[PDB]
Amino acid sequence: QGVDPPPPPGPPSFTGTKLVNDADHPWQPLREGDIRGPCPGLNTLASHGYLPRDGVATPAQIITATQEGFNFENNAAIVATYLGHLLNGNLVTDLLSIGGATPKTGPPPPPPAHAGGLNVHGTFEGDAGMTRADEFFGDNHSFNQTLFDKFVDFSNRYGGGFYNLTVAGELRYSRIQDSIATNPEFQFKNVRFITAYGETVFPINLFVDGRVTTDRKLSMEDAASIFRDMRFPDDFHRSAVPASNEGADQVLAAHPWVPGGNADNQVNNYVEDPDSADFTHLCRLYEFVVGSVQELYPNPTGILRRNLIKNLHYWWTGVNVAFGGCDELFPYGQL
Ligand SMILES: *[C@@H]1O[C@H](CO)[C@@H](O[C@@H]2O[C@H](CO)[C@@H](O[C@@H]3O[C@H](CO[C@H]4O[C@H](CO[C@H]5O[C@H](CO)[C@@H](O)[C@H](O)[C@@H]5O)[C@@H](O)[C@H](O[C@H]5O[C@H](CO)[C@@H](O)[C@H](O)[C@@H]5O)[C@@H]4O)[C@@H](O)[C@H](O[C@H]4O[C@H](CO)[C@@H](O)[C@H](O)[C@@H]4O)[C@@H]3O)[C@H](O)[C@H]2NC(C)=O)[C@H](O)[C@H]1NC(C)=O
Ligand SMILES: *[C@@H]1O[C@H](CO)[C@@H](O[C@@H]2O[C@H](CO)[C@@H](O[C@@H]3O[C@H](CO[C@H]4O[C@H](CO)[C@@H](O)[C@H](O)[C@@H]4O)[C@@H](O)[C@H](O[C@H]4O[C@H](CO)[C@@H](O)[C@H](O)[C@@H]4O)[C@@H]3O)[C@H](O)[C@H]2NC(C)=O)[C@H](O)[C@H]1NC(C)=O
Ligand code: HEM
Ligand SMILES: CCCCCCCCCCCC
Ligand SMILES: [Mg+2]
Repeated sequence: QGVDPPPPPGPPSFTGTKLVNDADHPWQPLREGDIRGPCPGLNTLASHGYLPRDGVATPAQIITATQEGFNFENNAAIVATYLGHLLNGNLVTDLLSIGGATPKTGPPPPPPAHAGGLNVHGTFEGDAGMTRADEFFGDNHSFNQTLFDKFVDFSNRYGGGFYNLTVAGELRYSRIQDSIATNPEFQFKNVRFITAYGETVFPINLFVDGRVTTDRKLSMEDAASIFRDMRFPDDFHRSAVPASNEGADQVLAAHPWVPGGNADNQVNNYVEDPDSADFTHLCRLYEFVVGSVQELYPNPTGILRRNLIKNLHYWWTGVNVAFGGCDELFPYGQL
């Protein structure tokens, strides 16, 4: 009949490095029904049992897992998790798929809401990923070896055979160029414009072993292990400090870029969007997403309305800190 959703966990008591690839969290292969998706972080956490191994979890479980497994910073975890949950999760059962649709999220919500998981393209997941192809080409969730080959190439060319901040700057730009030239539906605005810069530094800040204090750089063996196999490196120790998107500013600065997309269903036709969120206009992302939620839930009434109000508030608590102050919106009023 429904669940009453708890407020998000706070930061972990212990915030130092530790062994995360340990006896209680062994890698195991997929069973029938297990779900995986476009996030190598959540994928690895599920395949090591930090999340439920079936790849369906509550917001709270996702937050505690990203913190325990990788030392993802609390506010960043809140901002990402409730974004994903509002758009792609089931607010009544409080379950989110980290991939595509599954009966495991429970009785479906009223359309146009879907609870179709992080695979759903267009508002959250989008284009110019590092190891995933654009949705226009048919698969936005599976690892793509050709794209990983380019990851390797750019690491060879700019990072001495390792992935570092310099490589991220170059790879991010080049992937944008690839999508401009080949994808007539290419979008790079709003949520995607913000997430696309952070995602390129997560491998440096979170996938590099926490015992490495200087000259942080990711080997291709470790990259492959996480991005392709959903497996922590042997003896992997998480970041020694809570972390997220440190260095994303520098990635943008290496090749300044403006939100927009290919217009009129044609390649090599990128038009700027001046209304999109960007890095000096972050609250636009908040307002946009709240708009998107209204489109999904145009007139909720019961347990659903209640859980929407709570999840929206939860998200705001993170957004407010992360974005440096945003006026909370109340599209369904108060409880
Ligand atoms: C991601 O990973 C990559 C890959 O590892 C990593 O890249 C390193 O980046 C750092 C800097 O960002 C590099 O180190 C710097 O290299 C600068 C460029 O060096 C060239 O030019 C030097 C300057 O030459 C002067 O004199 C000659 C006359 O001899 C003249 O022609 C020139 O015009 C100029 O006036 C030159 O010395 C250097 O050649 C030396 O070194 C090579 C070895 O690379 C050797 O083979 C040569 O024989 C020679 O000894 C080269 O051609 C350099 O200018 C810069 O120096 C500054 O800093 C040092 C100390 O930090 C000071 O001593 C000095 O005052 C300078 O101000 C510095 O050394 C490094 O080489 C990169 N490594 C690689 C492999 O590319 C990224 O940093 C990583 N990213 C992140 C974010 O971590
Ligand atoms: C793994 O991921 C890769 C990368 O995303 C996928 O490969 C891409 O597949 C698409 C679809 O076939 C390719 O798109 C086509 O590209 C043509 C241009 O490509 C050349 O130029 C680029 C560099 O600019 C080179 O990298 C590339 O090797 C080529 O030499 C376009 O001309 C095509 O356009 C036509 O169709 C569109 C859509 O209908 C129209 O809008 C156009 O007007 C035109 O008629 C087209 O966009 C793309 O090039 C591929 N990239 C690479 C590097 O391979 C894999 O399919 C994916 N596969 C899996 C599952 O592993
Ligand atoms: C906390 C909740 C999280 C959510 C909801 C989430 C969601 C997502 C989604 C939807 C994508 C795909 C983006 C796209 O294609 O546009 C993605 C990509 C990514 N995520 Fe996560 N993520 C989370 C946490 C993490 C953590 C903790 C890490 C690292 C440890 C991480 C690393 C990545 C990376 C590297 C990518 C890019 C993959 C690629 O482009 O090849 N994420 N995430
Ligand atoms: C892969 C997870 C994406 C991170 C969360 C989306 C919003 C970005 C917040 C950081 C602002 C600089
Ligand atoms: Mg993508």
